[PDB]
Amino acid sequence: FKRYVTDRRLAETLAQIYLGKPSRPPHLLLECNPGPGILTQALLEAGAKVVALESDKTFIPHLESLGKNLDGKLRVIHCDFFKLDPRSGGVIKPPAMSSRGLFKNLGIEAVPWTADIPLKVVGMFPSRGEKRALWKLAYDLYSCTSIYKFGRIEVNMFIGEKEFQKLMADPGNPDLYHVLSVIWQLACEIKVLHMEPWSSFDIYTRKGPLENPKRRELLDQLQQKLYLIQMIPRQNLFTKNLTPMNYNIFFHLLKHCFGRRSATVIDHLRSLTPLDARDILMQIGKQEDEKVVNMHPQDFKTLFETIERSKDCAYKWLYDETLE
Amino acid sequence: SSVLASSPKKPVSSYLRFSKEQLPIFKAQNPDAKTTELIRRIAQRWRELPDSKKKIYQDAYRAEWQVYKEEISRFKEQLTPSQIMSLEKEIMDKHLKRKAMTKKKELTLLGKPKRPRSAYNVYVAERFQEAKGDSPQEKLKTVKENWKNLSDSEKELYIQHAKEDETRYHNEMKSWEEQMIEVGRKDLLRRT
Amino acid sequence: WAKILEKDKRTQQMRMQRLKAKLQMPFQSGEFKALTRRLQVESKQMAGCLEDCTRQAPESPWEEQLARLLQLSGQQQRLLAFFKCCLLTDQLPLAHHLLVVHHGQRQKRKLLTLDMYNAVMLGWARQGAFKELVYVLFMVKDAGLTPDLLSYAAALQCMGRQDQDAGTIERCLEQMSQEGLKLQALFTAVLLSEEDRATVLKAVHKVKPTFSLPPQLPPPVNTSKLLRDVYAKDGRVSYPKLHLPLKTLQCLFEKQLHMELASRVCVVSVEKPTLPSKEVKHARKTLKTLRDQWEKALCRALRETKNRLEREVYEGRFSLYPFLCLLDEREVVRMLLQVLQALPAQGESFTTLARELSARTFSRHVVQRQRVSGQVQALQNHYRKYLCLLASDAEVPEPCLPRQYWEELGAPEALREQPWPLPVQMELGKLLAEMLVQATQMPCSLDKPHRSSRLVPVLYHVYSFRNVQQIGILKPHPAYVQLLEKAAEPTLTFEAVDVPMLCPPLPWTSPHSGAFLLSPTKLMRTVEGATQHQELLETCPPTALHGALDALTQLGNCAWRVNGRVLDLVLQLFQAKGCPQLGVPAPPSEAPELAHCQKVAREMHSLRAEALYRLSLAQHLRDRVFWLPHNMDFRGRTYPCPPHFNHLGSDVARALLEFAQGRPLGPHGLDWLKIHLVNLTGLKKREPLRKRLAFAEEVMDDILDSADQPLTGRKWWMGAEEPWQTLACCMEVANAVRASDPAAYVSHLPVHQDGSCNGLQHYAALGRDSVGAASVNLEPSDVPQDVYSGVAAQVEVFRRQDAQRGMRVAQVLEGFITRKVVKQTVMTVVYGVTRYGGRLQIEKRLRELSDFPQEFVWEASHYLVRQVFKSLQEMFSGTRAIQHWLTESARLISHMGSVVEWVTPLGVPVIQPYRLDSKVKQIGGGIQSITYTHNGDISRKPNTRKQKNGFPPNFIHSLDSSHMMLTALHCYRKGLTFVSVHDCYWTHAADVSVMNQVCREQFVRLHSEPILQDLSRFLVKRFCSEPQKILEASQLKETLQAVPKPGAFDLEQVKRSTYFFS
DNA sequence: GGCCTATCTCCCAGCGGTATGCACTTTTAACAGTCACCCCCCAACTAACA
DNA sequence: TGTTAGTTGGGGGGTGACTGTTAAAAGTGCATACCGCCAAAAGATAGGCC
Repeated sequence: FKRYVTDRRLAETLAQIYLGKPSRPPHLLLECNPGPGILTQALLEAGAKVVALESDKTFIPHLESLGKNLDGKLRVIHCDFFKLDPRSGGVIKPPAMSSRGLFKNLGIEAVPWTADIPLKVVGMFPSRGEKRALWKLAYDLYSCTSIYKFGRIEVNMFIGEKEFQKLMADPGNPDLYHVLSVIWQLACEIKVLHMEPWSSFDIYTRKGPLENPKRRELLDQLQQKLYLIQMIPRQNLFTKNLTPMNYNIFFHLLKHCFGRRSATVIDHLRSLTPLDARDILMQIGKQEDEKVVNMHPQDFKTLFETIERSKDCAYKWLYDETLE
Repeated sequence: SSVLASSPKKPVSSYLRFSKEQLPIFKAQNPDAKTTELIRRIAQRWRELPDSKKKIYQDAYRAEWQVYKEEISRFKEQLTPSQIMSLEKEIMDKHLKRKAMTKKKELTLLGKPKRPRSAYNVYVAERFQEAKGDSPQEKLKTVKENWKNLSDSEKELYIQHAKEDETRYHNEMKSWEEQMIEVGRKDLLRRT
Repeated sequence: WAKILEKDKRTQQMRMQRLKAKLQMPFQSGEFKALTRRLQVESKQMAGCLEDCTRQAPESPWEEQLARLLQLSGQQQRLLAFFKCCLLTDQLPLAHHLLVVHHGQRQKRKLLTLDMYNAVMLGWARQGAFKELVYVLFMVKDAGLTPDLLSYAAALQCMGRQDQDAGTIERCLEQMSQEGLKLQALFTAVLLSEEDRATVLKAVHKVKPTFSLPPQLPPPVNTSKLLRDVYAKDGRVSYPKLHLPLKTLQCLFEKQLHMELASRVCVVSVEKPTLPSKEVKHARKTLKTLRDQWEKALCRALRETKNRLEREVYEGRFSLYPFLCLLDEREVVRMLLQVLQALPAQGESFTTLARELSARTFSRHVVQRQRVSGQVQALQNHYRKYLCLLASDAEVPEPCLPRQYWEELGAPEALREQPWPLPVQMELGKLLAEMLVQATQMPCSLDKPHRSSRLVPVLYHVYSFRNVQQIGILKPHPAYVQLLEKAAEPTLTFEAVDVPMLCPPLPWTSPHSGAFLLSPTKLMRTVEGATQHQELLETCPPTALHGALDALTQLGNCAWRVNGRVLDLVLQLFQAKGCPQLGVPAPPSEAPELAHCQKVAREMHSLRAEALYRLSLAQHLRDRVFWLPHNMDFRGRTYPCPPHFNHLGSDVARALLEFAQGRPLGPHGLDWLKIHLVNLTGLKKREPLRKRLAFAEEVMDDILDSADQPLTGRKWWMGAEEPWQTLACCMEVANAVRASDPAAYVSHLPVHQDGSCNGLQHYAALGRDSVGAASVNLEPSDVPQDVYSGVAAQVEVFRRQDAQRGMRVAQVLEGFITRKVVKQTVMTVVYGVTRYGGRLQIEKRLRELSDFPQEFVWEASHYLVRQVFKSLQEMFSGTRAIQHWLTESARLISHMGSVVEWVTPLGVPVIQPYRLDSKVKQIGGGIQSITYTHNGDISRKPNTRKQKNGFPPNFIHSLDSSHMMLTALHCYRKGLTFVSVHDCYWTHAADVSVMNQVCREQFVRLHSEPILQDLSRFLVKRFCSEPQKILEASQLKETLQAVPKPGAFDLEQVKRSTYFFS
């Protein structure tokens, strides 16, 4: 249940859109799964360097076959991108690695937040569990761990239409508006680069490159369309009130509000905080009859910062680590 | 000028218009007679007549339903959400008004306390006709001034009558609460 | 004034005409039903009877009587509970009103059943009132339900109470003959009170003066093969007697009754005093003023709720009005305040609280009902007559067991109420929880009261998120928690059930009547499949369960006292910082990157509360004699009823408890005390008895130093495996040796005997395996045998040969395989292999030792189990065949849709509580919608995974229980005190010889019967004797008749084994 | 029957909230001739609420 | 112990009721499909599908 790029024209246009003309060509580009090949040859012919990250060891000879030049432009390494810094305890098998060791071997170092981008990542999201991957990336972003410990990395992966529509949603199309949309729209800047049908991509399974031709008929029976997303983290995200030590309370507030959607903000604030909800909602400049659905994400951030900035009371929250 | 259906003209239902229009007919045929039997005759006529007239009146009421539908559509084009909120507020006010009227009618039709008349109330009830004035408010003012001019010697009889009416009110009140326990208006008791 | 008075009179007469009209007018208008109205006392075919005879109301109410008058939906059972509660609450007119309102409507008439009419007919069977009884009979015949025995019984009670004409009763009893209603069926097998049958007798005596009921005097005897000797008249028996006199046992009953009539016990805390002020008095005063404000608020809210729900009962709707009138207001408010007090800072779930509030209400109702009736006095009389058998200086003419003496005397019936249906419990708990949240209110800012005037709730409703799911919990305001910890409470509060009894517990005579005097207790403490176990227990023949009931009564009769010398040392450590390796927990304040320091304090704050509770309860019972009741789960394992102060637990729990009656050591007791000390030391486990005794003689000075100076000395007793028990044995042996005569010294110290692994012993006995019966001590030898050493050696061999392959889990574990981890793995594999849960414990040891890398623990445990399993397959022969056959039979039974059921050799039936997920139902409301599993759902089907891996250990558990019961019953006749704690048998040091004889002989007599072959003939009759589907019965019949062949091992040799139990 | 897919410790432990659809009761506004609401200070009462 | 508010009578007015057909709002209590992924180990086995 994996997929790659095996054509030449599509590889060519992806290679041209991956690197812009003003951008530095020696900027390190990390490909999260080169697969059998084809795409990496196009990236090499584009002019930029590559760091290859392949989950399956089976492809490691062919990927080593290219790059016979001693320039170090190819630099194939065996690991998996989404299993980086596993939180669960256990022996780190060769698919799993630590970000520290990998970025020590690559030779890349730390750059502060208010500075230019260190790297660029091209890749693709898993077929199942896109929500889990996005949640793990959000946890790594809000609290600077795993990849995001050094600087401000982009991702240029692919996403499905359902998860794309559940993200980027707002008041106006109110039905799909949920917590993950809010955290991602605050977290970074989102743009759309390219869209393609799923038939153009190859299909792959554990036994071999997927030989079922009626599986193409299943691809048309699903009629899924894939989107390319650029996610560049925002410079002013980590406000004095919203810090890596305070992100769990914000997540709890968002999950509490988007649970019981039809209620008002005051009703949820009665459970969340001991302070007066009318004071808070008049302070941010909004009304009591407002529902949580028609509230923009920046007002969610402003509400959290308005609660957090008050220093008159000793207790402002009813979230302890017990609730975890 | 009203969002409610009172300001426009609502079409009366076709069968309902038939039952409405038959009423003046038998009112004129039987002058000063009780409508108690007029409407009974109307209902007997409607039960006796065949269903073909009911079907054609259904078609007529369907046409009026379509024209009412387009009237409501153009009204909703005219309506604003603030006007919808005002309409809902008027509906709640109408519900409160009809609840108050219904509870007042239930209080009046059933046994109700009529609390005792005080000494000045007895004086008003007795000597209102004797006082002369251009307007009733002037007559009440003159009665009030005379009552303030009265000494306690004449007021003793009025206080005695007020006390007697208090006694009869208290006895009637115990009898009423016993009777209303027998009727079961548990809301119509003293709280303690 | 005349005209005004005349007008008032005309209006007044008009109002009388209106009220007469309203009395005359039938209540057929819904707009009038919208208003609260009076109580109501009075179709094409349904209304045929009521249309004429009721209008011409009979002048004589005796005419039109009875025949002369010629799985539930869930909502219906709520109405039945409503009527059954209105019977108790003395509000029959309310139930009559609701019945007539539901009878009027065509939609509401369908769900009424005959029992709902019969409840009201019984309600007016009392207090006379022929009119309403006749009206209910009219309504029943309008419905069309033919009357039953209980309606005739109600009519007979009514005429008996009003004592009307006897000719009419004779006419009533010329009816009911030529029909099948037999008269003696009224008096037995029908749930009616004693006054009811007395009044029916008064009627029948006037009708038929020769009517006498059958007496049924003599009770039967068990006369089974294994239980013939214990119930035999021809024998020499010396039953034990308690040391206390009769008057003291008479006085202790009154103390227990006073403790159980109230539902609380207050115990002084063992925490260090805070008599210096430090502003704890300000907190203590604020607590008092707030706790009185909340009480007034709760009373007002309760009255408003009751006055609303009464109006809801009017207008023809069901509500919970009679349930809130079952208790006084002060008791409900007091219970709510107690529940708010015992609330963790984290908070609990809504459904848990709700349930808690419902169960407590039912318990207090059951206790209070016996006060308003006369069963307490009858219990006092029977108890004072019963205490003569169990006491000194009071002789019975013939010796008999306590149950036999209890029933030989006239025993009160002691009738108890059937439990409420589940929806009523859930709604009542939810309503009381909502009242608690919406009644309590608290100031916002406590440090500056005059600054702020805002009022906030005490309890908040919040969501805890786990995976997709959300759990609604109730969380206190943190300022309330800080105030509670800042003040020091000098008192803790327990329930009466959670505290040990102060009198001998009541004998076990039935699966419902039992241990506690007034509170209700059931034999089987199983939440899963709760009804089926009880139905099987009440279904069985009456003589089947005498052995289990007698053994449980014997275990309950044991007298206990507290070892205060150990207690002093334990609280000395407790009040200080303490020592955590011995077992006394350190305070959380002493303990100290943020999440780690938050969690480490959390765990010790969890443990120290339990330690404090146990220590405070132990200090409360420091100088008193007490008894612990017992019951058993579905497998037969016997557990005490109190939750935390049971004698089971850790070393510190067993160190504080000893016997209250003493027996002299005799010639050989002190040798047994020395051997027990060496056994608890943990050394010399591979040695004969004489070597152990010689070692004890060599360490005499060390144990004397450990006894005289426990903490200031050389501290030898800390190095033992179980330190506190070793210290207690040290004190006892020191007192024994320093006495003048070593014999004739009274010792109150238990002595333990236990096998290595009784599961392996039972497999070796069943299969007659020679190698297994040598490996565990069933063959006589001069040196003990240890299974754990052999298992460890085999696992080491397998690990060493696996390590050469390069597997990480094999080579990480080097020098780490020890006896303790092998012991835990084997105990997990043999016992409790169902849903492997000892792995956590298996983890703990591997985590505890420091040399091991911690992150590798999770893969390590899963490895170890596999190895020991394979080892147990290699060493033992019959275990493989027996486990395979039991597993296959469980599989093939579960595939047919039937849960596994069998019968123990002692007659106790066992069935397994494993079934798939049931339909969960929801209740809506204001704060939250709650969800609950509905017990007893038919659509539930067997869970093959749990019904396969459960059968082999459960059978061994039942065999363990049977052997313990036989040993207890045959040690009672010789005058010995017997206790069973976990896998260990406890007896006084003087008798551990003679008990060791009995424990062997019964093992030869239990296993001299075809245990496996009786299963082979019973399971085919229960399961494989059905013609509905022979297709799988034909396959299952061979494996049900496939019993493994026995080996070559002589069982009688176990009689001569001297290390079988050691 | 053979391939492949999904799951596991605590028994405790239990999930909550929205939107849709469907068998059944009640139940109102529309017309009218003509008597009930509602007002006004005066003072008093006073049961009820805090 | 301190505060509240609606009755008791005054008249004129408008405004709604008592007699009723019509036919649809309108309200209740169930049953059931569908969102939420709060972040997270390896292996053996049994069931389900082709």
